[PDB]
Amino acid sequence: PHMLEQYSYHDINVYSLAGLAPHITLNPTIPLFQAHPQLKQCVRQAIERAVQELVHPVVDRSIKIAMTTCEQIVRKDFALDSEESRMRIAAHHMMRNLTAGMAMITCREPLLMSISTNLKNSFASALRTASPQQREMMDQAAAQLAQDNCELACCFIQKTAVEKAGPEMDKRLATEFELRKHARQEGRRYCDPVVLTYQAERMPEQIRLKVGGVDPKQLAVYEEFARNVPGFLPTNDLQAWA
Amino acid sequence: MLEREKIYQWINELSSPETRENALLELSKKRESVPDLAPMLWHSFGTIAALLQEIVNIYPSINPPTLTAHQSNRVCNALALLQCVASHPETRSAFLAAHIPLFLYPFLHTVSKTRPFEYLRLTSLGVIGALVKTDEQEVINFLLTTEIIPLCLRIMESGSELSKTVATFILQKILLDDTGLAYICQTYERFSHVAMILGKMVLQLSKEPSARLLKHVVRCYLRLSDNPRAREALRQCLPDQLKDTTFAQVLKDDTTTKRWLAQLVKNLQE
Repeated sequence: PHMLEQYSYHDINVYSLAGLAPHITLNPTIPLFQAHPQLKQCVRQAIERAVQELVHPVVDRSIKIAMTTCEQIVRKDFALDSEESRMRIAAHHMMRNLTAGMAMITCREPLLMSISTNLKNSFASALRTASPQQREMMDQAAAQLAQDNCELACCFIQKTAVEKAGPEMDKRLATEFELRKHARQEGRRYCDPVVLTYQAERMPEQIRLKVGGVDPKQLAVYEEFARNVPGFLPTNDLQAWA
Repeated sequence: MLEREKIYQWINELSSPETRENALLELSKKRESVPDLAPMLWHSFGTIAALLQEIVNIYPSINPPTLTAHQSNRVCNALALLQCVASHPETRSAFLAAHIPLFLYPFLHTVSKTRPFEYLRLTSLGVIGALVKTDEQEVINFLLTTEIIPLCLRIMESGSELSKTVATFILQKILLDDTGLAYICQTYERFSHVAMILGKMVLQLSKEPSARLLKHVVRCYLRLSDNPRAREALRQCLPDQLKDTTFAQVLKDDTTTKRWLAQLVKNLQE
């Protein structure tokens, strides 16, 4: 973004909602908290509930959007590759990446609205009293806290989606893997016949798909999907009509 | 031949992030002069994946909105190459089947009025405009089931003149399709939302003229009047500025739009 990613993929444990707590940010200057420091206790549950209620629909929606695109592009790119394994890993990293991206776009606005609503409500319940000045402070506090913890909450949901996406892509590509295994059982290298003809007859040699593995150089795009997942620090390892 | 070899080299250079930005820049300048660029982009290894990568890697800059001019110029070169693929009769169907427009919809949903975002939205709309240019039913049906109409309507309401024009043109093409007209008129709710926005646009046009935008607005109303329930509703809600002499001067030399407007008026008394 503008502001460097806070979290690496490993920084957030998504086994339970308890993974959120250590990363929650409570700006100590928030006027509501200066006046009523005890209300800081409300914040964790409000964020947890916001994530809890959004994670499964976001995960499902994100996978559904990314799946077709990833399946179609990988099938196209690997149509003359008789080996399942290169296709499988490329698809794995592309699907994970595009799923992470769609999860980000899908959850960010709802998380803001939900985190802030949950806080307003928890604050209002803790102070049954409703001064016009206090409700100003409450609204201010809820908006600030939502903005300050949205990245965290988004990352938790994105990672949940990434973990689910890979196996779903493996299932979707089962027939592609079967085309290649069946060909091999018959002593043949699988090649899509339409693609074989098109590449040989119509594509300039310099950009033509070759029969077999692409030069490892051309996989650079798929390797980048693995390295650079949106939302995470990159990896280094060093009325009616009537 | 040396020109062609440069193009092949740039296409090959799209896969690696190290060489991609320069290749996007050079290739986007060649769409106009290289008729077979679209199939070369589609059928080469990894190219479309790299263009999708460029799109997705902007997502962190959408919300909160921090997109810079440089970021926007780069992804807009990738979008320009996708426009080329969307336009070409040999690649349009595969582009649609890969659901690539869905990855542009997050850009259309942005509302920031800075120049980088306005350019992002304009360029994204151009990809869709290219898709619908040939009025294929397959295209319109995808647009309908993927809920782009609200995205277009929001831009028609609040965008730049240029973005409004392209968004209205997309809506026009959807309406011209029988399925699309039926969809928009399927409920009073859907119809009245479109009509409300067109009405707001007419008022805006009476103050800040735009011949090309007015043309598309008028065509949209004319097509709506082909639907009997819409026609009845339009008898009630058609803006007075389309009945009186408000646009008589600017329409003086626009024979086509004048003819369309007169047919609209005629349809509503029938």
